[PDB]
Amino acid sequence: SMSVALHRHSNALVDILPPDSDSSISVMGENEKPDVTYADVGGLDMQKQ
Amino acid sequence: TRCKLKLLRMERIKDHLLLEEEFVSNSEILKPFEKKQEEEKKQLEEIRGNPLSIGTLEEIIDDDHAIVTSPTMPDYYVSILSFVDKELLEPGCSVLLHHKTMSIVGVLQDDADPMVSVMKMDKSPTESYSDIGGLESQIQEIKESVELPLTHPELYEEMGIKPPKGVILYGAPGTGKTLLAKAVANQTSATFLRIVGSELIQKYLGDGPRLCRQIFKVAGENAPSIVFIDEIDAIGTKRYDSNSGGEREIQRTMLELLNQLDGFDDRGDVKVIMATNKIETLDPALIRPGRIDRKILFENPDLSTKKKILGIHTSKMNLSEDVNLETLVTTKDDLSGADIQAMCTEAGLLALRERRMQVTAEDFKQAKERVMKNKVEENLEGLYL
Amino acid sequence: NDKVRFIKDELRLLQEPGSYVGEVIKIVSDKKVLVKVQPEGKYIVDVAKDI
Amino acid sequence: LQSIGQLIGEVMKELSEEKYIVKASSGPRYIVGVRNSVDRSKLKKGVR
Ligand SMILES: Nc1ncnc2c1ncn2[C@@H]1O[C@H](COP(=O)(O)OP(=O)(O)OP(=O)(O)O)[C@@H](O)[C@H]1O
Ligand SMILES: [Mg+2]
Repeated sequence: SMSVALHRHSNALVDILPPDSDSSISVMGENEKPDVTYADVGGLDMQKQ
Repeated sequence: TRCKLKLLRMERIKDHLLLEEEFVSNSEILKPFEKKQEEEKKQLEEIRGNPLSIGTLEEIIDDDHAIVTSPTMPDYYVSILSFVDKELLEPGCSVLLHHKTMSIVGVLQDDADPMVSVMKMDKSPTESYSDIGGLESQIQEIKESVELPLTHPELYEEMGIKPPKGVILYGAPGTGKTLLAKAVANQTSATFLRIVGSELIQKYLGDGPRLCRQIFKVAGENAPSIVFIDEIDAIGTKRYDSNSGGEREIQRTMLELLNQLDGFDDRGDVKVIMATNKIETLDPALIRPGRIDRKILFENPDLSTKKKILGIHTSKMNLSEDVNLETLVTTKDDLSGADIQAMCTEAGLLALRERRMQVTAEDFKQAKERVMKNKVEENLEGLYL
Repeated sequence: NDKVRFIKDELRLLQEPGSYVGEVIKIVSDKKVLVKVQPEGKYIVDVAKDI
Repeated sequence: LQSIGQLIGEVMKELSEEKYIVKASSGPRYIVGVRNSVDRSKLKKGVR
């Protein structure tokens, strides 16, 4: 059981979708961190390890 | 041997005879279809078609029309048609509507629903009196109210007061009120409807009340009757969510029931049994004290009572020859028949564990230990010492 | 010939209309059955030629 | 009268450059196409 495509006017299974589809968006921004790196850190070097 | 032979004689001739007579008759019917029959069946098909949508008849308007409510969200103003008339119909009955163009084309359901199936039972109850044995005094409040006016309503007329009307089984869990309701209704000799009030709760609108209404209609046909609405506590006053609700329909259902208590004519012939955990598990809005009559208060079995209950259980239990009933009663203090039922079963489990056929007295102590376990009280000697 | 024929026969099934899905609650006396169509309401409907 | 209304959804998820999962206001989720006229640089997830 997973999401799948059906035709609009034939109402049948013509095509398949990944299950990834029709589920929560994954990072609503772009995925990665802005220019902030291990250089910018400044912590907490050990615990970051 | 001969007692077999005689029954054998009767039962073979009646069954066998009947089979041959049915077998021939299916042919004898179908060969002639000339004249009246062919005409009748043909018209009925034409007026109808395929598929036929279930409907419900809300009311009749006196001009050969009716107001109907479909399972689809719309409701509709339809014509009354076919062999089924408004004289042959009655409101609240499920009716066949033709799909394309809504008109009553017939009926085949005749007010048959999946709620109607569960409520129905016109047979005698399973338990007879003192299966249900004992809470004798409790039976000696339910019988007074429930058995007696059905049997002779005369008594009350000579007494000079209104008959009793309903009973409220309330108080302790585990006293078997859900079983007790059965016991009495056998003794009287009457029809026994049983419905669980949880199935009168619906997330569909106007459906809640339709289901309550079906009960009293049925009850009146098969009168005298005792109707058991099991768990009126389960309509209760509860709420599913308060941010998308669910707590509207609860009220409308509760209300439809308070009205037909008295309002289904002043009769003790339309008895009700309302089982409830306590009264404060119900909607607090209530009908007056005499309309429901006596409220029946279940409380814990005393020392004598739980000998009776215990005794019933252990007769059924096999291979307990090393158990003596009294000694079980000595160690234990007052408790429900519910927990006696569990102790006896936990004692089979222990003896099955060990792989030994016998069930000891010693065994039973281990079972007492398990049941009592988390009832411990040390503030008993907190006050006393 | 086998291959071209099949690709066209599956297309023919798509073009012809949908189906639904019920469960038989009871049998009624015109040789129809009371079905509850699971995602919608009830429909009383005629048997097949295989049923 | 000859221009006609239009339907609103929101891009629920990007399926492809030329295929989008939109969730219609009317009701059902759809896979739609991309017109020549709308550029895919404008399209992205979560935009109306
Ligand atoms: N009078 C009796 N004689 C024999 N067994 C009994 C008797 N009363 C109760 N019992 C036993 O105890 C069980 C529990 O009773 P029952 O299921 O009727 O409870 P209840 O009081 O309606 O509780 P709730 O508040 O959960 O509705 C019965 O199934 C039966 O095995
Ligand atoms: Mg109960």
